[PDB]
Amino acid sequence: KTIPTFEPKESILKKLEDIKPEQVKKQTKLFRIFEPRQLPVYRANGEKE
Amino acid sequence: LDNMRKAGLTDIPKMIQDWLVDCSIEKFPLMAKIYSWSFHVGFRKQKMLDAALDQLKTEYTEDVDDEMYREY
Repeated sequence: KTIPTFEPKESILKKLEDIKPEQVKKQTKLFRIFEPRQLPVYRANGEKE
Repeated sequence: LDNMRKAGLTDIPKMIQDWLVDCSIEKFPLMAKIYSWSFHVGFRKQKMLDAALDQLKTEYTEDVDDEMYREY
């Protein structure tokens, strides 16, 4: 019998003694956004070096 | 009462039919008497299976509310 699947939201709780304090962040790699890259280059008149 | 007659009952529809003209409570104990004459005919000791299938018939649908079940 295919019973339907009623899922509440259930709002998962704790109590104060069971609140874990924190875990400190030690740093990983240096958080880059940019990187270098070789590209070709083209002298004026358009042609290439 | 039509089902009652279709089963083969004549006098007891008549007692239930002639009472409705007044619907009085003084003649009414007859009904109560009748309501007890039904349970002195016996048990319907049928099989465990077919008696369960009076209960084990299900029609479950994905068309009911959710506003209702969540409040429930």
